Amino acid sequence: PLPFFPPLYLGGPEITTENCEREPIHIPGSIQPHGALLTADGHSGEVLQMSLNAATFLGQEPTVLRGQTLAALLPEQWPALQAALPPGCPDALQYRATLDWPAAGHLSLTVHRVGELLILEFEPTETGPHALRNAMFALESAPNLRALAEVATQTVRELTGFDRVMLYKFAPDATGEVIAEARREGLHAFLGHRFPASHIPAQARALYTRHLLRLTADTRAAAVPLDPVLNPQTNAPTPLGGAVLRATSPMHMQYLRNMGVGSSLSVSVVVGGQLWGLIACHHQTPYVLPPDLRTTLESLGRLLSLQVQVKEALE
Amino acid sequence: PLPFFPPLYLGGPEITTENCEREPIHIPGSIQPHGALLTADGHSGEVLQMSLNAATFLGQEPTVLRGQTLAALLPEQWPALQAALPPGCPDALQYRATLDWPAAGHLSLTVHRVGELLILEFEPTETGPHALRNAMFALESAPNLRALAEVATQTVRELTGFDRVMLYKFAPDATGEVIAEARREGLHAFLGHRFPASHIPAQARALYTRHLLRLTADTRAAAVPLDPVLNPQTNAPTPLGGAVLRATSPMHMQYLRNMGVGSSLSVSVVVGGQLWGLIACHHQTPYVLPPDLRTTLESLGRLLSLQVQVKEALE
Ligand SMILES: *C/C=C1/C(=C/c2[nH]c(/C=C3[NH+]=C(/C=C4\NC(=O)C(C=C)=C4C)C(C)=C\3CCC(=O)O)c(CCC(=O)O)c2C)NC(=O)[C@H]1C
Ligand SMILES: *C/C=C1/C(=C/c2[nH]c(/C=C3[NH+]=C(/C=C4\NC(=O)C(C=C)=C4C)C(C)=C\3CCC(=O)O)c(CCC(=O)O)c2C)NC(=O)[C@H]1C
Repeated sequence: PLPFFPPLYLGGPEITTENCEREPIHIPGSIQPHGALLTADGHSGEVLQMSLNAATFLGQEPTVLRGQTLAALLPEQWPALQAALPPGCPDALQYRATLDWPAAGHLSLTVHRVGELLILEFEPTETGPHALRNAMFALESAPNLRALAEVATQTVRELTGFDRVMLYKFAPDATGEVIAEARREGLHAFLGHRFPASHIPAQARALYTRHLLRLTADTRAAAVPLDPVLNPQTNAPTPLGGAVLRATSPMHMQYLRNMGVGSSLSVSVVVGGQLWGLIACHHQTPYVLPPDLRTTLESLGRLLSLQVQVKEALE
Repeated sequence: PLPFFPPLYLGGPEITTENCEREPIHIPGSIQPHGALLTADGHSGEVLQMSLNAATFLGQEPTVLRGQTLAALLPEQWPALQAALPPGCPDALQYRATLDWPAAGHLSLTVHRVGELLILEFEPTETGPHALRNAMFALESAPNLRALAEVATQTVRELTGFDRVMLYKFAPDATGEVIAEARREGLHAFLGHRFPASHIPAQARALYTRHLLRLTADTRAAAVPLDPVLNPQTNAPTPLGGAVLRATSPMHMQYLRNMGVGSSLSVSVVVGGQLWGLIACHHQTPYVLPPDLRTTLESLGRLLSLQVQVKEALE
């Protein structure tokens, strides 16, 4: 991947189709507005950054949260959080808990660690695992790779109710082909369609080998900045590749709108450490898939990755 | 597997260590007393058999339930149940729902189909899937088969709190070896111990390739008969291999008591359709693992089966 541009907030250049592989998608300095995000020092728990919308979810102003400790804000979770994510743990490891809040439903908390920084995501949440347990029989009995792909896309559609679910396989030249598709009756088919490599550029493919699920809940929603935008530990951008709330590339969001997609989600299929493909999902309207369903999709992605490796070895 | 004896209730011979591979463990005509079981006609939903304890869980006498329809007893579930388990579906496929009941907690319903018979299990139930999602990173990063086994047993112990969790690998001669073990501090180690094939006889190993989880919740609990004991559709024994509530072999329950085990559970590890091993769990006291945790263990068993196949292929 040819070197990243600075983000727009550090004076970087505008993105065009001539340089899109240089967009620093991992450090947008902003989040999707269906949740809130805090970052905190990994030893002290001092809150270092806050999404500007944090008052809507946490009930205190961003500027008042800044500098407070997670021991003060989350006294019941802090010791567990800190034990679960020790220094040097994988940046994909998550601590999850459910918090009570004044509004309807609960608040889901998801935390991961990058270097000395803890990144906390808060999202409102008002049958999946057992449905997945059941689907494993048909995934196992699938006779070959294409049959497995067909079962996988139908299974994902059943779990999620997404309008369209595709298995998008990368060729060695990074072009893609839709090798299986489950879709709502009425929808035009992408099955068999092939696409240039530019649609999922090299830096995206690299990120997707490390952090295996990403989404855009509402393809017209404006991003919410982090404040301060730079991590004070480093005076540098905050890596958000491990946060589902990370703001999506505006170039990709424009692609999705042009395609008539209101909500998008994909899960990586990783085989021998290489990005083999994506389970790629669309909805016609905005849709926040709940955290527990996302966890189910992650698990299915891992299972599918392994089955692909096993079915491919039959050849 | 050399042919089954009739069960004791059809005049079959007593089991000894000279003939234990002939015990008809799949048709004990009885269940474990921590739940209730009904069987029903697969088209009409007519209740055909009832565990003698059914009044404790369902609030009507076994003899009064007999002949009533699932449309009458479970009006909210029957159409979904019937659609989920059509004639000829795999006998391992499950329909699951949660029912309200007068006592504390809920009643978990699990249904599967064998031939023209639906078998319904009812058990009281008052973090697992996400913990499994997390453990998949360490299972993937395990460098080889033994390391994977070590991670798997620790993971299962963390999910369940079982006193002992072993990976019990079968050799080609059906003898076993404990190749990984996670256990409570203080417990004597079985790591590296080898055991004759007789401890898990051929009919058991065969059943365990078809129905991948089984348990004994309380190794001193008396079984509860089914009434009538024979399925009226067939005038023959009711196959219970697909029911976790199935009564355990008394010979095995005696083995467990002799070993100081109060509760036992295992999950099959199946590779290329062959029984490779078991995740074998013990608790020192009785323990009913909740249905949702069992589902998580099934999912882990499938994942582990695939990882074993992939790690073994590195050789
Ligand atoms: C010049 C840059 C472009 C570009 C950049 C871009 N694309 C992504 C991410 C995705 N693009 C995807 C492509 C498809 N989805 C489809 O449905 C089809 C065809 C039917 C295609 C070809 C997909 C699946 C992704 C992954 C994300 C998702 O699942 O929604 C990114 C990275 C986005 C991010 O994670 O922030 C970027 C920077 N796309 C272009 O088309 C050109 C203009
Ligand atoms: C003559 C017959 C015998 C016999 C029969 C028998 N055994 C089983 C099932 C199991 N036996 C197991 C063996 C072990 N568990 C351990 O912890 C160790 C060693 C540390 C061993 C060797 C296991 C794991 C099972 C599976 C069930 C479970 O997980 O609890 C059956 C079938 C039981 C059923 O499903 O109804 C039978 C009939 N066992 C003997 O020792 C001899 C006397």
